[PDB]
Amino acid sequence: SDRVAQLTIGNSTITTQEAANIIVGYGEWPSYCSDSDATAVDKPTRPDVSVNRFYTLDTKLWEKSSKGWYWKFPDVLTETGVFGQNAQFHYLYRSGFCIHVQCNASKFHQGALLVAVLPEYVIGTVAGGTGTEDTHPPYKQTQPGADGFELQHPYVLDAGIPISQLTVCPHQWINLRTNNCATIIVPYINALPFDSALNHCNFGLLVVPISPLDYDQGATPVIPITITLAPMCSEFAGLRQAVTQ
Amino acid sequence: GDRVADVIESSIGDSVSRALTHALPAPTGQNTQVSSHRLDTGKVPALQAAEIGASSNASDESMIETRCVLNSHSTAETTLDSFFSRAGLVGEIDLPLEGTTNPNGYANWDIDITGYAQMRRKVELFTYMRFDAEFTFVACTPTGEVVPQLLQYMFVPPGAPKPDSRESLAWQTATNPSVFVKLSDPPAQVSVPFMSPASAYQWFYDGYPTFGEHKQEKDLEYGACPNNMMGTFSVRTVGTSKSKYPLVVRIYMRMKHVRAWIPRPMRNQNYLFKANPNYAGNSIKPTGASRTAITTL
Amino acid sequence: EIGASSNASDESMIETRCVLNSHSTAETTLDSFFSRAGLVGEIDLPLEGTTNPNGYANWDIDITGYAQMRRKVELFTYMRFDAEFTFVACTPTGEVVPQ
Amino acid sequence: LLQYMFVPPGAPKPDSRESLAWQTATNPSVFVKLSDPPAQVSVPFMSPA
Amino acid sequence: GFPTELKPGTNQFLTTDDGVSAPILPNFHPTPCIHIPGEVRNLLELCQVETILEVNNVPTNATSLMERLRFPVSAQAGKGELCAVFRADPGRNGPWQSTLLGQLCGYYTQWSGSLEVTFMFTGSFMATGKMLIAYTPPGGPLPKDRATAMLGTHVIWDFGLQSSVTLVIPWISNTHYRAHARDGVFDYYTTGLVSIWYQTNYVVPIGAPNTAYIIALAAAQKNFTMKLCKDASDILQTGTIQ
Amino acid sequence: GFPTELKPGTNQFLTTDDGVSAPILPNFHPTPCIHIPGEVRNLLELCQVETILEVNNVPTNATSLMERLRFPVSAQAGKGELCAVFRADPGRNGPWQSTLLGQLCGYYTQWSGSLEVTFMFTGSFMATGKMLIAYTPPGGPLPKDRATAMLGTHVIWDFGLQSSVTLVIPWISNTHYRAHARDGVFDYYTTGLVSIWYQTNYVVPIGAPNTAYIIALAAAQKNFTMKLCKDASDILQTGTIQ
Amino acid sequence: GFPTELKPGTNQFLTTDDGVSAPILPNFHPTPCIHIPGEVRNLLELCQV
Amino acid sequence: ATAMLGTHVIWDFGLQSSVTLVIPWISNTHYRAHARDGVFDYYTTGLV
Amino acid sequence: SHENSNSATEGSTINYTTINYYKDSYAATAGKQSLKQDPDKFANPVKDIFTEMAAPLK
Amino acid sequence: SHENSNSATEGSTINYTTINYYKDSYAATAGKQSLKQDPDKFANPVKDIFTEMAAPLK
Ligand SMILES: CCO/N=C/c1ccc(OCC[C@@H](C)CCN2CCN(c3ccnc(C(N)=O)c3)C2=O)cc1
Repeated sequence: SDRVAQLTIGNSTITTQEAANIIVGYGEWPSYCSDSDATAVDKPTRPDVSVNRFYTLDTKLWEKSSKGWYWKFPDVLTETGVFGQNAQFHYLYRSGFCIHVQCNASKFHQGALLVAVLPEYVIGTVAGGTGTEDTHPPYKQTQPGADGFELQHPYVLDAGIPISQLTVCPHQWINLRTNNCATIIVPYINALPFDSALNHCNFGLLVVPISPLDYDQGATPVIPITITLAPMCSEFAGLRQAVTQ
Repeated sequence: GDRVADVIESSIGDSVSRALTHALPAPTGQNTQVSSHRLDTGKVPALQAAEIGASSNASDESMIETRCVLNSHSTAETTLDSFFSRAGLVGEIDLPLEGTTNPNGYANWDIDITGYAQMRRKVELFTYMRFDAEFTFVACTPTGEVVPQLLQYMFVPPGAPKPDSRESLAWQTATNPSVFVKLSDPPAQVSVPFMSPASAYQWFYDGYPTFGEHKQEKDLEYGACPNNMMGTFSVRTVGTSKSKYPLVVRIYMRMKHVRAWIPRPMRNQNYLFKANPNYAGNSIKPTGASRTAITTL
Repeated sequence: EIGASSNASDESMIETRCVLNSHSTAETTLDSFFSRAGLVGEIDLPLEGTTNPNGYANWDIDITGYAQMRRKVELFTYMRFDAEFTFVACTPTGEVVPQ
Repeated sequence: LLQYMFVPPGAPKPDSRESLAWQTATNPSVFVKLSDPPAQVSVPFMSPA
Repeated sequence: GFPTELKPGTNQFLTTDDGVSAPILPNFHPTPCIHIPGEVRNLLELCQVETILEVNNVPTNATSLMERLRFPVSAQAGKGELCAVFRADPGRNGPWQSTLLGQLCGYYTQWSGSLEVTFMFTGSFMATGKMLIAYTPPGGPLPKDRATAMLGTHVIWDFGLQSSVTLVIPWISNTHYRAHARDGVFDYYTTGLVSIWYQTNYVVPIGAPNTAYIIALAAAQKNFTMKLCKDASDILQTGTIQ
Repeated sequence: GFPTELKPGTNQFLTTDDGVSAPILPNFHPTPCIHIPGEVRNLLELCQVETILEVNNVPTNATSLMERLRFPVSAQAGKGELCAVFRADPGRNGPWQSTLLGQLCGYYTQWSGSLEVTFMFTGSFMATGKMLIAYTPPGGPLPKDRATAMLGTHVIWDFGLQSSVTLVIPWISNTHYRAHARDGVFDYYTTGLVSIWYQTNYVVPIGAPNTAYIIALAAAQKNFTMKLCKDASDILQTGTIQ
Repeated sequence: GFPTELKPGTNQFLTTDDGVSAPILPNFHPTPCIHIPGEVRNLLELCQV
Repeated sequence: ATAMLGTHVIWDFGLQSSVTLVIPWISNTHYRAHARDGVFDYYTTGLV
Repeated sequence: SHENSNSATEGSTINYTTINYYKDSYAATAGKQSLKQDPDKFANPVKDIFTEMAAPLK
Repeated sequence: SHENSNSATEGSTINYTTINYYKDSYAATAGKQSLKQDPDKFANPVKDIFTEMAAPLK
């Protein structure tokens, strides 16, 4: 009655019989931009069902040695379905997100994944190792797309900050002996009412194993982690030709 | 007009962001109520499910037998203004006589407070901040001596001409705000408003400032947010002839009327550069101290 | 040709939304624009020179010797105003002497 | 010009004239000249007792 | 005396400080103010007056400066050819510098508002034509063809008794205010591009010039405001003014 | 003029002085503030959010740092063996340094309040067990055995559907506030010790791992407050930041 | 500014002067005062013992 | 990734042994005749 | 305050809110000006005003 | 005082008690802030809140 759940939006429905409730980032549901917060004057377009639906974008394999991965929003969807097209044809974009991370195993497997959302997740480099070289991360690392990217130094989140304090952000855990999914609802987070879906990534989704995956020889060794997400209250403005970046 | 049902009953356009939580006044630490032994089935405060993502709701009252304690300890000193409204160093400007830096009697400093660790680490606890600020300017020679010298500080906002010499025409300062003061006078001090084009300044921007191909040679612009670039602070000795004294200007900032959003993990690796969170990859250190065994102090 | 500016507005050229604009117009008042002290005169009193080596000087009150201030006031033909004048003195190196 | 700084228990004590602790971002500091009148401030009752 | 204590700031001269200063002429009374036409109250009043936009800012020799005030149109081959282009950025180097709006804009760090450019056709009464004027919001590169420009905000202009048409450059920004845009990171604040294409063609009968000119007038809409006073980028003086 | 008299303090610059200073931009109006989620009002709001406590703060090589975030439990021999121990002192060098509470705690000289540590068992569903978690108030040396630990404040944890259990470290102090404790006379302010023992044993059937991990999350109770602002013990910078 | 005129005494530090001085710890709140026996209010109380 | 763009259900094995996929009536015509290879594929319902 | 009315703006169509310590009003601060505007005086000084919808020349 | 409303906190969910001598509010002191707190926004942002006595997962 808190373990079972159904998430229906658009022409897609998700089910889970081993949930752990739902998290609503910073305690507030997504919403459309009010006429007093807005600034751009053109009438926005709100596609609704064609873009506010669940998209399953990627599957990673959880291994005994995995370090963790991250994805950037809205980067992950800029080239998928109708949402992508609208993000490409419009200068302005804004929306919320419902993130559903899936990972099931057996009552004999163990391990725990920390699933968290970190706004304005700026990536840092190791500065040439000695820290005397001012290097910068490449586009494929700041905006990895749907395939995401693997963390090199999870302890410091590849940005000189302690992952041990990541729980100060909207998060959930996937502890195999307890639940097989994590659901986080995120409102639009920015210092502006609208912004570019291409140049700016509002937040990053981190999925990091804190307690290593383990099991005995003979049990299914392939344990996938699938990422499904849905935009909420998508709004677009500033129409012109399509642009990919 | 609207006639088909799905349109009439849609929530498309709801601008009211529903909030699950609300603030309550809390001027003092919560009190402790009396409690006694409880030997029940069904009731189990001690057991939690951290997976949910929420913190434990268990309290002293339900874990041990407590007494009543009227707690009048204030919560005042942990407000944002209490924490930040304390002047700290955010900039140094040298005006040497014989040097390799600013030997021409003037200097331009890009307003950027991320050059000093103490102040930087405090503001980076939050992602977005909006505030006014009080700026204090302390001048003296490199020995701390006070000399009879007149200086001119001028705030050059983006787009205004940056002085290129001690006699530059821009010092006419007909529109930009300038302060003329003596090293003998007390430190100059002024109030600065919230000047960003955005609703708040942001210590982190996971994006690029422009469109196009973001090739290797432009990656230095990743994370650069013009909304945070308030301009230049220019200083000069007032005269057509070189100063007789070497000078140093220390800049202190005191935030006030502060609002902050989105807390984040606190820096645990030394800082290296102003513009980014780069860290020395070969010196990744634990967040804190360590010990020999988990079973020994 | 009439000599008037276009009366066309956003509302009638594209489909617009409602925007409650609370951006102030305060900083563009005449006082906001002009009530900022600027340089309008320099007077030299050198010891050995060709100009005012006698320890005194007469300056004809005329603020048109400096471009920044001049260009701003010349945007208008007629102006009426009071003024605050500030006098900054020092040696040519910017030194302060007991004089 | 001098700098007085109050370093409460647990705050880093400056170990030199150029110590980083002089950034005084949180501790209270007073900058004053020997030429100025004596510096003067009010201190509250700070004991845990 | 009354116990006081000097605080930092003491003795400083802040050029924008709005204080009180002793009056030099006690009991002085100014000449009464008679009525004078054209009093202005706010610089925004002037930003709404259209001035000539130098779209054709290419000729530089003294004898050809006047040609900057107008650009040409003429009979084409019906391939939806391009007529002209320019950035909409008002406080940026380029065409807008010829306008009073662009100049006043230079005394402020940030601006916000919709813009409008009115094009007046000065060809002969017998000349007809249809042009497509488009506004491409940020992120859209200069349109390669008319079909691409047409995807943005645009107006289709038909020559006739009404000599002019107005293109509105609606305020479409991410931030509430834009700082002056320039090459580099500050291109973040660019307004976009304006392109003019032939919708049909410039047509004329026997006896009338095959080339005519268009004059562009620009100004700001009533939702336009500016903030954070600053000195203009120019200082019109080389040496001392004698 | 009005008779005044300067008093001591005159001309000094006190960094925590809350005064008035002349505004540099007269009549300036800031960009309106739109709604932004997650506004914080008091640092105490953050002290109540649990973060990972590095009980296992022993590995130091880069490749093994993540192991500090969790400690192990495994099948024993039923002699009520010891699992782990750590000081409860929140503002002291050790495990608490990994937590946001410990870090924020570093900006205040004194604190007061109850603490709570929640332990989450990440073993497999088939693993069972019962642990004794104890809190020994000041004066009690590290318990030599379980029988000694059991004499203090403790919780007996039973693994089951509820993956976690919360140990409350109730505020038991002589003084109303404690300063940060460290070796020496300031140990006067120590909070005490926390020890974890096997109440029964970690049991598992054929087919499931014989070793599993526990993750510890710590935060403060609602009676927790802090006073007397001070700079943190660390300054994250070696040379000048360029 | 407001017309003032410094009078003799200016800048002096009188040890028995009862004045106001800037507080170093804004918004600081002292540890509450519990009851303690034997509070004295006036030295004359002791002269009678 | 391509299938996911249409109407779908994500099924999680558990105590409830079954899950229901609804094939909602999405047609151009009010009625469909029986579909078969050829022009009558006009009436096809789709794929699962 | 009972001072002299010797300010440059005495009798203006816009009232000000100022501070002063002297008997001569011009010694006062700049204060705040009234936010009134009249763009038409410059942008639309036509005798017979024409609507937006209609054609200016008919 | 009749000044401008140009403070960073103008229109905040917490009222302040400040001092100022200038026409621009941001020149004012920091003052005292309102002692309101909302820990749940971060510590307990769950959709369906669960009691202390009951078992979080049922
Ligand atoms: C006589 C004239 O006297 N004039 C004085 C005067 C003094 C100070 C003034 O301006 C104060 C603006 C300050 C508060 C903004 C500091 N901020 C906000 C965001 N940000 C930032 C964010 C992310 N990254 C970086 C980065 N550098 O990588 C940097 C900042 O540094 C203006 C004028």
